[PDB]
Amino acid sequence: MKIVLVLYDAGKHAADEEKLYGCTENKLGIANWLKDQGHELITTSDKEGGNSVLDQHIPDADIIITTPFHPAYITKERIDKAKKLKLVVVAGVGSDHIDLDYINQTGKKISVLEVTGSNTVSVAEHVLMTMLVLVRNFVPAHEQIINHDWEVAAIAKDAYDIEGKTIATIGAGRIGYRVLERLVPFNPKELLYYDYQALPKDAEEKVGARRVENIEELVAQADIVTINAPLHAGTKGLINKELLSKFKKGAWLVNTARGAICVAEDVAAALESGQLRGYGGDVWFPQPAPKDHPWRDMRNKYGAGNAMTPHYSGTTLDAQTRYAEGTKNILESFFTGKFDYRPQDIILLNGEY
Amino acid sequence: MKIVLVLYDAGKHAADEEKLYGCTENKLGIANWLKDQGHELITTSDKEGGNSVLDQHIPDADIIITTPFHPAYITKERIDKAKKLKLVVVAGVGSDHIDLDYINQTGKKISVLEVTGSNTVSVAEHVLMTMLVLVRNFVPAHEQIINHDWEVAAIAKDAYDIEGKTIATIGAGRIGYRVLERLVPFNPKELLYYDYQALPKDAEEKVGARRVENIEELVAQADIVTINAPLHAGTKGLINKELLSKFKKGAWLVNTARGAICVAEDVAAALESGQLRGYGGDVWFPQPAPKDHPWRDMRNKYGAGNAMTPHYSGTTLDAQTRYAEGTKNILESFFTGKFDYRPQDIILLNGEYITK
Repeated sequence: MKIVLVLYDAGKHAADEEKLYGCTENKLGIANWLKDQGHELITTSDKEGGNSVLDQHIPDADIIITTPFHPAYITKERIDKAKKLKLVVVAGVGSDHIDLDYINQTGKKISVLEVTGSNTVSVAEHVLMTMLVLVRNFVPAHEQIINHDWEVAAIAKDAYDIEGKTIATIGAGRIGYRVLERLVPFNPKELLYYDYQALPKDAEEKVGARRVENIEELVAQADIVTINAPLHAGTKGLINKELLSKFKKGAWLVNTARGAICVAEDVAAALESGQLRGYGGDVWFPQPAPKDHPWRDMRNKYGAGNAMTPHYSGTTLDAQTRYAEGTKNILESFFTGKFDYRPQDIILLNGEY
Repeated sequence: MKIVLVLYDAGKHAADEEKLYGCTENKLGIANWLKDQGHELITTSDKEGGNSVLDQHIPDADIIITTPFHPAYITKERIDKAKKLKLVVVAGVGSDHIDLDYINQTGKKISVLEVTGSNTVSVAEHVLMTMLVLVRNFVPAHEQIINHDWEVAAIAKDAYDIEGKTIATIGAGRIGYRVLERLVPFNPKELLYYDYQALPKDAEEKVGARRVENIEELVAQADIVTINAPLHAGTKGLINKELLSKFKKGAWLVNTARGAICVAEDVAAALESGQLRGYGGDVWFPQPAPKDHPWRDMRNKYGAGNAMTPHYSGTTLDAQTRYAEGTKNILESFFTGKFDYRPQDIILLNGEYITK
């Protein structure tokens, strides 16, 4: 079978770290395994254009492997041209780039899977890191040192402990609940959450969480807010100027879920005005972020409150090892005809939800 | 009575934040309370040189309040001249700037007290923050965004999860244990600790910690090491070239305790060579760190691995409130003649150590 793998070019960075499996140079560490079992592997980062390397190999590709950090868009047209396509695998988590709705409509027996759970701890750690970074004002503190300054008062005037703070998550799924778990020993005033379904009682009481029915009541009482929800009609443009006006004045906001859940200019304006003390996370919209994206230069009145990073929280070397092992297991379940997939990895089973 | 309060000058920052109590401008929030009680408060940042305002008022100061973040050095020489000195307060935690040995060995009737416990959470959080920042390679990632760049592989190639890492603390005192407590839900491979005395079994089990008998074996198996111990003859220069040669290659090191525990040049060499992936923390030697201190410019082979900040972890606004309240309570105990100090706050009571 022909398998087409789409990843970014790490370039020199691939030679620096052999564990950087999620690039074209290292091919998820499975090129030998596929060759061993008689399959042909097409690896490429060229995913745009009509003469992209991807598009030339779509017509007879049995399997297509993708990644959210260099997403090959499985479009309506490409689905039409993929005459031998049987399986689309996400070497990671996230299927925004796959036209799942169209695949289902065609009736084609195309399975789509992702390595569910491989990213959650990595993103959850990133939220708490970013919470602590903002609350404790780490970013301007490190800037003083590397700039050869020493002025404690300029850093302490807007630095707090995370203890005694009320923290709320919008969404309490795999990532959000793992964020709550890690926050318990920091002794927050309270942990709050809003979600379209209740946490199990035992899970709720393990972290001492209280559920808030609506999002104004949630944010209005929250010192820290973190976004851990899927992107859909309810959450698209959720964090806009109107909703931000009900945040506690000087709140800290963190979003590692999806940039589009916020309205970029509204968030930036809120930080500049003081409605937010700081904003952080690693997701953007558009993504990758243009050089002019307002979240790059936005700052609070003190020249701080920005803890943004590129979208990399879910591609740490430990996540990538899970991505590569998970993709191999999914491929193995397919090659052997057992189709013994993990139930949580299935997005579509032979075209069906 | 005359109280001499020594804090740093915050300048404009004091105007920006009234809750910045630990500076000369806001006087720990107790200026009016002391005035209402009939006491004379001398507040100054000038603490160096015989001509200093501090030295001018030492001879008839009844109480001296100090802070570790702008330490007035209560030396033997100054104690001899403090003819009326009855009480030395630390608006915070840390008493290395006070010559306790001279007070206790002469028998001078001077009490020294600190606001015990008020810094522990703040420092413990800052260790975890630094651990996460170094392990996940945050600094160069954020640097990319503010420099209008986007190259994920340049960051991912040295970014890890703190999950599944072995974390060792040198010292399991108040801060060391609170670091371990905050690490439990991050699912480390194991929490290890070294100390001159063992934790209680219940404390060990609560955080799943294992004691390693000697430093060399502790650091050899640790992905992450954090220093949470006092500076004494057993820890001065502990993190030096040899001990670093026995760290797990590519280890991350955090030190929020005392700069002098490390040999600064040795740590930077270990970071440049790759013995250490990163180094972070907020304590320096000398302190304040001069502009050419090696820890300011040092980096790993990727231009990253530096999570250094100025010494501020224990002076957040929440801690500063605990310091100010704690100082007021100590003074109230002194003014009323009750001397009902919190037992944990006593370093010396009338020049004598007391049972802990």
